[PDB]
Amino acid sequence: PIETVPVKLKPGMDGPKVKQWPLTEEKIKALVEICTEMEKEGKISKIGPENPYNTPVFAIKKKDSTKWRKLVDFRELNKRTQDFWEVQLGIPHPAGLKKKKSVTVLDVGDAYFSVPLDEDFRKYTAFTIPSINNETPGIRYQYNVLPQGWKGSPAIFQSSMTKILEPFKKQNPDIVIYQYMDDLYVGSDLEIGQHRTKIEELRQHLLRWGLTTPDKKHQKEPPFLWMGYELHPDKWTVQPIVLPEKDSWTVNDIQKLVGKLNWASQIYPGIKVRQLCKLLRGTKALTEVIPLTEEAELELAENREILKEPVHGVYYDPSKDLIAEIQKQGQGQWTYQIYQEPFKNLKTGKYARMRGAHTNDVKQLTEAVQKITTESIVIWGKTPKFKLPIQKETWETWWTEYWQATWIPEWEFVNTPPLVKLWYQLEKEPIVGAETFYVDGAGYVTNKGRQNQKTELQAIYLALQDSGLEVNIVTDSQYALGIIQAQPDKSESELVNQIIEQLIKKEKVYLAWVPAHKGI
Amino acid sequence: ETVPVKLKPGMDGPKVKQWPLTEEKIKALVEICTEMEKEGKISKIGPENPYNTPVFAIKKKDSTKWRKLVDFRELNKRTQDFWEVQLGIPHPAGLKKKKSVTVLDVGDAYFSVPLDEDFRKYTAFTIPSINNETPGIRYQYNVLPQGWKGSPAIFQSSMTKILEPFKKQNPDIVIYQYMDDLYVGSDLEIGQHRTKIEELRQHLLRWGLTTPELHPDKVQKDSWTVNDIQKLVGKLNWASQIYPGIKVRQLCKLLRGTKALTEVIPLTEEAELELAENREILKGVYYDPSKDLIAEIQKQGQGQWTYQIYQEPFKNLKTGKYARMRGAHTNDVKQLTEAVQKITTESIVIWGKTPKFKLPIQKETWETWWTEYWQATWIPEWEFVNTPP
Ligand SMILES: N#Cc1ccc2c(Oc3ccccc3OCCn3ccc(=S)[nH]c3=O)cccc2c1
Repeated sequence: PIETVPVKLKPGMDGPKVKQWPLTEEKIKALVEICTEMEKEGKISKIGPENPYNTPVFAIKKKDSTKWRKLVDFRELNKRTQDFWEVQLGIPHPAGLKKKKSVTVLDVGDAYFSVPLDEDFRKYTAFTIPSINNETPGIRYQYNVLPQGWKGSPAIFQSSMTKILEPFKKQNPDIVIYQYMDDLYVGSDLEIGQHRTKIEELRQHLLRWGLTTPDKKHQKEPPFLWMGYELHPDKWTVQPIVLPEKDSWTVNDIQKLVGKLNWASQIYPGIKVRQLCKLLRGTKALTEVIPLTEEAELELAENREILKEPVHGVYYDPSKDLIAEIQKQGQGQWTYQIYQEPFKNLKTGKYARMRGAHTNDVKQLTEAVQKITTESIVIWGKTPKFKLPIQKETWETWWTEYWQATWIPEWEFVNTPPLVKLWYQLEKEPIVGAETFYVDGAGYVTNKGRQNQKTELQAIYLALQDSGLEVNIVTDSQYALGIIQAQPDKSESELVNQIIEQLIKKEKVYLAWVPAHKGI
Repeated sequence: ETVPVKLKPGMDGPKVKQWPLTEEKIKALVEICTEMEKEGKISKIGPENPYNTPVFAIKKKDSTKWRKLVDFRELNKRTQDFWEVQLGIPHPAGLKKKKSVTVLDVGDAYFSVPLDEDFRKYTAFTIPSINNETPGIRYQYNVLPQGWKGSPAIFQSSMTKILEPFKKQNPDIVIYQYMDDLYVGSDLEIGQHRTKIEELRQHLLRWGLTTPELHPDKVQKDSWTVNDIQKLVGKLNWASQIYPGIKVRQLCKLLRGTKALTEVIPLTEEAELELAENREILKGVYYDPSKDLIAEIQKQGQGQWTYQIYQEPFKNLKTGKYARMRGAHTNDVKQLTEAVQKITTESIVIWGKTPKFKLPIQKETWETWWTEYWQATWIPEWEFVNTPP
């Protein structure tokens, strides 16, 4: 017998009350048959007319087996119920699973009909099975056991299973039991001979506490197909991914394609989806057809080529240290690889650039490092030792000049194309013997005598070409001044592209701000 | 006897989510919490309690033993407005003028006093699991929480009874209790202050009060190039808002027009006198008793961090500068963390409140790296969002 959890309605809300619309004769015959069987087993107990609460029943014949089953809509009952700690919604990532000699999948059977329910709350879960016409008011039933579809069934069953499994985990500490939904995943380092005995002992424990489990013969054998992951004995791979070859492409098709490619990126290295997501920028009808641009077609060709090869990941041995490599890609794509030993990869991924944002490659690298750090914390619990393209001196220059606070875990320098380094290379002091420049948002006034926010950007660009290699400029606008300051090597905007192209060649360019002043 | 604790009218308890933590922190929290439950301070809760409050493990005074900080800010926003109005804590003003002020942690006392049965449920915390292996072990605080404002309010009667003999013996000592901290301030010399603090520690320990040093006495040749005068007039326009007597119109006339950036310009006489008058002008501290103090941290680089505490903008109540102090470790996260702690302690000794912080760092970086370098029980309300300085 399992102790019940105290559950109550939300403060100030009465029990559900809904009326049951009439149903056909075949449906009521099936419903009374199944309900009488359940009452004989004991899940539902008939209650008299004292209870005024009703929750309607809808009879459905599932296409398989041609049998009429019962589905009760508890939506109203779910609304009129105390809040419960949401069950964890993140599936265990296969990368963090430490390899064990034998692993079994024990799927508990009819669990929500085995964990019981609180006596006070049994009253509101009353459903009516109508009689033919109005000869009798009908049959009235209540639920002694946890209903299906109720808000709190997952949390209550999870707590019940945890309490039942706790003493077994205390007695046998080597066995590791993962819980996800109803199933219990059990893994022990023991040989198969003792492991079968231990799994039988777990089954008998759950049977003495009332939870049925599958038999020894019916337990699944490797490989396992779980939430899109194929878990082999010594490798984890995503399920076979078939990219659609449809010539026509709808917004829904592109959404599915991007979702599939993002799911594939976790093991497949080099999957690029940036162009497709740019195709999906704006809202459109799912029937609306967006033609594949040339850039997106190139992206889909390279992605399909990558998906042709099979790639497999490896599980986690805690002794060795995690190592993360970030490899630069075109534009703002950043492919990151996590591997404990070389050429065997635990997980691959991508960091897409901030949509509609132009930033320095070093700042994008910093964001990528932070994303890797948080993902590694969540999955494994330790931050990796990074291996980054950027040179230490470039990082130090940007770190000291930048106004925010940026830190990166222990990292080292890997030599590979491309290498991230600063391009603007601005200085902070005026140059003697160099032309001194004034800009006003496209006119230029000069010591030599030579004579809206984007306009200042245009004006500050015009300053560079005229002056030459060594320049000293002052700008009337802090916006253009900040654009040149930010050292944006992304070159997303066209005007900024022009400015960077002209700036890279120059040997020494220093720019300062002069406020507008009363008088000449 | 349990005292009635009530949330503010029409406010729901905390539901905040928990931040994933490292395996070492999870193991330390698990062992600490298991021992604490065996002692009786925390007890298990099932799924019927939805409320949650984060748990962070910090290492104190670079010692081996881990400690636990429960970020009870969301619960404090609701409960303290009930308890502080109902019970309150007076603030001594002499702590500013005291030559020496010391902080003694007092958290062990709250581990003895019980708590209201109904209010227990709103103090719930979870210890996360790596890779979603198991649902987190959830707990509730049966005994008075450590780090939740209102625990000093509930324990104030006992604290007064426990400090009355010592305060009667020593009239000059000034003692003020923010949450889990006692501020002892003496005008005596520093050695005598050490002796008095030792005497206070012995007194508290003998009365069953277990406990484990900022100095308040100690606000901040060649004619210049044309662009240098431009830099000065830029600072003029910047500081026009801060002080009204500041004036620009005479240094401006020197740089008016197009000039060479390396040109050497002698000052006009009126411009030089105007520079002197501006300096004289440079050379609204009215603290609103009820306001949200906000402190802005500005990274000047080179291991220097300037802060400004102000209630309404352009009326600074205090300005200062903090310099880097560790040559072995240079990370901006740690430097910002120590800046925040020092600013908060100075604010606590000067006025009652702990400021809201506008931090320069970015959101995820702070969220990932604050717990490693935090060394204080209190947790201020920070906005990771920064403004470009
Ligand atoms: N379908 C299904 C399914 C089956 C097992 C799962 C699982 O098993 C473990 C359970 C406990 C510890 C380690 C585990 O896995 C180690 C790694 N591992 C994985 C597979 C094999 S065959 N052998 C092996 O060593 C953990 C999480 C999800 C699971 C889903």
